[PDB]
Amino acid sequence: SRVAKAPVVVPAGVDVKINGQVITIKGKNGELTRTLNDAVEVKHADNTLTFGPRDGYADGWAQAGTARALLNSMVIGVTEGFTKKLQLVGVGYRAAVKGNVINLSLGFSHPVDHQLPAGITAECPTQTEIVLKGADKQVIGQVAADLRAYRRPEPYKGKGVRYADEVVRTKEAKKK
Amino acid sequence: AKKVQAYVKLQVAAGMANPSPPVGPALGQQGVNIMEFCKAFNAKTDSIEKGLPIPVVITVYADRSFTFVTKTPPAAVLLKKAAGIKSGSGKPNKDKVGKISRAQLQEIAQTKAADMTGADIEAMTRSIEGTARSMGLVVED
Amino acid sequence: MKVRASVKKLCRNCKIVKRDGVIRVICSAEPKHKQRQG
Amino acid sequence: MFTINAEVRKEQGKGASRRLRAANKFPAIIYGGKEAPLAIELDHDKVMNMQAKAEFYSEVLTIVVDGKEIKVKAQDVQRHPYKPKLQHIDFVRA
Amino acid sequence: MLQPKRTKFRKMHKGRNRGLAQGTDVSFGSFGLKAVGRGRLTARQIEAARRAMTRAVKRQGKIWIRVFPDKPITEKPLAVRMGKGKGNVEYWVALIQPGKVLYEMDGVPEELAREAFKLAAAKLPIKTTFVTKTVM
RNA sequence: AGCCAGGAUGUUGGCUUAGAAGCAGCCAUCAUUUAAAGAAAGCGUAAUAGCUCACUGGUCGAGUCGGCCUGCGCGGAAGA
Ligand SMILES: [Mg+2]
Ligand SMILES: [Mg+2]
Ligand SMILES: [Mg+2]
Ligand SMILES: [Mg+2]
Repeated sequence: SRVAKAPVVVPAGVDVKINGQVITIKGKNGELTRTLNDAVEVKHADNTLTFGPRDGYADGWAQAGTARALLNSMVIGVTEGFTKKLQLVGVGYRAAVKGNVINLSLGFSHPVDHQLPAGITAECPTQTEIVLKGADKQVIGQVAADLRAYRRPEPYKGKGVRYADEVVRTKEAKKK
Repeated sequence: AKKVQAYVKLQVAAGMANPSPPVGPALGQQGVNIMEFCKAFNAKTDSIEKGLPIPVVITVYADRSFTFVTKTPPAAVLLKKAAGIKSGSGKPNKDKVGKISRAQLQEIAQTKAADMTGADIEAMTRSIEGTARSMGLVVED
Repeated sequence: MKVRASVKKLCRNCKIVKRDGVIRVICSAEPKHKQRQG
Repeated sequence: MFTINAEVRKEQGKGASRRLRAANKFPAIIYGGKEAPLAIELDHDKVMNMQAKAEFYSEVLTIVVDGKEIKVKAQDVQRHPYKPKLQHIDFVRA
Repeated sequence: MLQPKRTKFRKMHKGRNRGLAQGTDVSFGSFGLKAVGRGRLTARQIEAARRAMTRAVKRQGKIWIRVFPDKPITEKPLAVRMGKGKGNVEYWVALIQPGKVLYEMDGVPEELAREAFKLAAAKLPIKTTFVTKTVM
């Protein structure tokens, strides 16, 4: 609610289209569409979107705020675009990108081709560094956690695929 | 006054110059020397006196030795040879143990020409009163 | 994790959350703190 | 200074005083002086917070019943055995 | 452990524990641990808790115990018929009505009293509550 | 509540200290400069520590915190 009440501002020529509960938000860099709860009502005017409860729905505000904060980041999307970055730690751990595929070598018998979805793309300043880029905040999210999944950092060395935004506490080993 | 890059502090007395047993191997292990601790060390250690514990800077970048401008001795170093016991504590607060005073350690602390806080020398005056009390001493202030 | 009738914050970094119908403790600082079934 | 509102008691006995407490009120009494004692009902929530302050028991209180000002002092009190609540109070006209 | 040092008689009738309690006000210390429920305490129970509270205030303050056994409890053992005389005593208990002050304490910060009174409660078969001293 | 800052001086604190420099230990818990900064909050180094904290400046801009009396609910809940 502190969140929902707080307006969101559609910058330069970001075309916004509401069709009931069905928002579309296109700009410099893409186009995302979401469907809002139902107990959410969103008003478009000026160059701002606002959100507020809808008569006779308990969760009104909460639904509003989550909707609020979504559309906000939809807009950031088709505009500045998000970017997750992972780095690969451990002898032999390398990676790189044929088209919309990331070839990961993470110590298994078979290297790993990870298919990239709908609207994300990647490259690799380094053999050991991957960088996803896209408009959909919740999707570069997944992909990041998925490339991660192949080899979650281990706690005795940090060997493994990690977000760059990630601290990896390590520990000793038991005495004898 | 800049940031992190060279400084330790682990010694016994200006008396001993560079020793091996209480310290030794780690008195230089990164750009400092187990052998150089009478050169810049005694660049004014013996000139003046050898009988007061004192540590110092290290300042290290990549220039052979090191440029550690040296300075002051603690304030419980002057509770052995200027105030009372060589050891101290004992049973610190089972009774008054030892005892000092205001005259005792006024000039002995008023000296420092390279340390202490606040130009009022009635303040950094008493700043030292308590390092004779971290052992549990009586106040004849 | 540990599972028992009385679950509790153990560190200041513990957090209590409900998920599905189930009281859980998520500590951001000490895996041993993870509890379930409060 | 300590002002306590209170209407007098239409009925009496236990059935009546239990009902009283059933509906966040509780009964008390006033006595001493040459007057007949006066049976009363006080609102619970209000008198509760009053008495939480230890001047309640020291000072002379002023009980207001039917727009008349009775001056009194806390003389005794019965407390519910394990809940933080009053059961009954004795006020002394002084 | 508590228990009569001597008693006019050896065994008591089962009795019944109806009623509301007779010692209801912190009347020796600054804080009581009071019984919100009805039931029986055992010398071991009184004791296990007693230790718990004392543990928690190390050697500071003073403690009272407002309750006390005096009621002997029998039991027939395994493999015995019904009858053939009343059981053999085996422990003592104290009938508790709701509103008994159980323990009082005094000589500590209110907060620590709570802390101690807490830990002790954990050993008691009946729900309890932290009371304080009152003028009148 | 978040986030930008700071986190000090006797003092690397005397100490049954092999090394302790806040840390199982040591004993008290005082005392300087400041906006405030704990002989003490911590994951914890060979010891310096490197790094966030109790506490305080700024930013932000209106509510925020958890005890009391009570209704209905949740977990605690494994058998042929
Ligand atoms: Mg699930
Ligand atoms: Mg009846
Ligand atoms: Mg704030
Ligand atoms: Mg239940």
